Amino acid sequence: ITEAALVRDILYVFQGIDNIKMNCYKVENLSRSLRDTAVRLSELGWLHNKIRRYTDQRSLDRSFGLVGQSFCAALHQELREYYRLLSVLHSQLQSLTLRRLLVWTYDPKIRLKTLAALVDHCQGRKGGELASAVHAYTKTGDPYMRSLVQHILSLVSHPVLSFLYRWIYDGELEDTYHEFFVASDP
Amino acid sequence: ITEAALVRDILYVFQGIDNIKMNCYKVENLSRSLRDTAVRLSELGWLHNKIRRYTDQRSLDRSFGLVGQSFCAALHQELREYYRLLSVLHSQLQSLTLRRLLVWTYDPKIRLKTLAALVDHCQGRKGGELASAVHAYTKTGDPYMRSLVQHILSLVSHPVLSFLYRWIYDGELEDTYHEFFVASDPLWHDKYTLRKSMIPSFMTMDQSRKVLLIGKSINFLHQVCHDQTENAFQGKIDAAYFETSKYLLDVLNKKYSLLDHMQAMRRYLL
Amino acid sequence: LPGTLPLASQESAVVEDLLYVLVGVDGRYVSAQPLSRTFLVDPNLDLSIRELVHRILPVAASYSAVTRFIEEKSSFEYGQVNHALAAAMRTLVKEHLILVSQLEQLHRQGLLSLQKLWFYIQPAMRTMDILASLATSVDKGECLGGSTLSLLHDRSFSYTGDSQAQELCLYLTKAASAPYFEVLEKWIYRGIIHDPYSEFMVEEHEYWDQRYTIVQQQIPSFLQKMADKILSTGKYLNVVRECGEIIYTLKERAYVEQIEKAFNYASKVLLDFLM
Repeated sequence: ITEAALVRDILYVFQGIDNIKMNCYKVENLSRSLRDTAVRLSELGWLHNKIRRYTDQRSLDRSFGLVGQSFCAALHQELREYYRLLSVLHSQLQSLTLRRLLVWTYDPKIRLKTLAALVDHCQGRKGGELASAVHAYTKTGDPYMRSLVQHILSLVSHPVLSFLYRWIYDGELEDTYHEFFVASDP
Repeated sequence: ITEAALVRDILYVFQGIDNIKMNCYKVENLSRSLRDTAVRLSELGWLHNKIRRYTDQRSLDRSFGLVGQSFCAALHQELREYYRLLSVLHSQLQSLTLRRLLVWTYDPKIRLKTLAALVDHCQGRKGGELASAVHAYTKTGDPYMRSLVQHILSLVSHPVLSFLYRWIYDGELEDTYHEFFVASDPLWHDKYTLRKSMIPSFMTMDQSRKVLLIGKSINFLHQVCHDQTENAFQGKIDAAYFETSKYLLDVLNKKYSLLDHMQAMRRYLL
Repeated sequence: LPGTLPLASQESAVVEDLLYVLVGVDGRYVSAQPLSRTFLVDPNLDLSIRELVHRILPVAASYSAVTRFIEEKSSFEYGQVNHALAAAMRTLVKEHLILVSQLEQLHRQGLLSLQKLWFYIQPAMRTMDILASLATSVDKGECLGGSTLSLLHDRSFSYTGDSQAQELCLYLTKAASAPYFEVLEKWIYRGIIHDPYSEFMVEEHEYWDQRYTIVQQQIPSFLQKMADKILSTGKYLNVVRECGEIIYTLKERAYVEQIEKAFNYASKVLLDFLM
């Protein structure tokens, strides 16, 4: 099995589409120096699958609220870019090798880490209780993460500040789903 | 034994790794016209093992000081280059022979003869006393050595100049290991001692009493007085002298009137 | 089976195998051993060749320590200092991965001899020897908060004559202190103390000498001179509030002077408030 063939399949495992098959992407011959980097190189795809199931399972039911949309629709602007990187990497495969990928994909091994672990911390939270979980993540100090999550908070907390600027200047709260912390009694 | 085989082992004896084994590197057949040049060429390795041991053994204990660490470090930038020569030379082997190595390695038999004899002249010296024993190798005249050692001194004077520029402008000496020649005692008569042992050779004994006086003049200006604020090298000491002391009298004549008491202590007490 | 391979050619097999161990992935002949990492080379290899290989073993082993340390230091509990210490310690790992890429691309043209690899990696053998010493001295005695900012100020004082590992240990402490100096500008210019994890030098409680009290451990040991003016600066701001920028530099006290310029105002608003 040539090294180039591995570079062909890995560019797919970064997405979920499987030599490399599907929790670790067990690869199945070739030399040990290759299998190890593939198993430690095909981790973006596993993280990508995790950050994709949530933005697909919750984009189905219509009882997730108004905040749970601006979150599930802010995990996509942070995925189109991950689809631009896969674009560039594929144009050069026609040269790059395994040891050359590690530096290319060393940064999106972190963003694909925070997001893959930001959707598990807030699983059953809907409404404002979800816009509360993101604030907890800000207390991290890491200048690369505190600069990323403090942007998703600026999108998730836009619907919350939409009821507030409505329930203050007009006093007409309207939310079929119970999100706002001001509950009315018929 | 082929001549090429000897060129293979010698490339290693230049490092310490041993036909040629380990004080001369006795080689153990071949013709006499081969053994002699091998023993002559291998004497570059025995000079490499000695310098390496000093940097390693002293890169272990943490009680060698600040100046000592710089000297050990100063012996590695002059070894990476010896690591670059071994590199280029090996490539050629993949043609060179013994009659060709002698000219290649005729110069690094000298640099590896000053450094391997510079680490023995300064064995037990720590602190400034080491920066004064790597300066006693500059009085040599040899234009190739006096321009090598006069660089290691430049990388050994930086730490000594560091303290000095601290104990002159701020008066806060700090050295857990006793290196600086200004020893404190845990405000004029005591707590300051001129250490006769750790004075660098490149500072005259009189210049060492102008720093102990500028440091004392600023340390005393803070605590008791209760107030807070080469040839160019000699001009720096005097510039720090004709300003600090001239200011010490001003704060001692306006805030305390030292002179107005001398006159008043004559009118009454005398 | 290197025993059946010539000398000048089998070297081309080790250099491209050894060029992978420096990354963390295992190798073909020079393998790694389970857990301070120990390695195994070859039973039938040149004895001198094995000794030369051992010389390159430490930089890798000094790398398998920092990499493990970086993943662990991402814990939120570890404080807001052990975090930014691990981030600024990651950019160097990125530049170490760039230095292994440039070697493989230079290895294809065969211009990379075994001896050549030993020299090229000298800037990396000195840097990854500094970080593999902080990563092992911050975890030995459990440090978090100020006691992790003191260690970066003494390990920067020992290298007073290196001038190369003293530029580095100044780049870390300049970045591992931005979170600490961002809770301080809230405790002096105002009275609020955020400190989600217990790391700040001043903690509050719930008649007035037990309200705010200094914690002795979490002191940066370069603000130890002014450990009493800080606590006294914010304390005056609170007995009035409930009634109705700093950067780190070495051998320069622009922040020690910046604190006195606020404490000298913190009192002039309260003392005047009582007269």
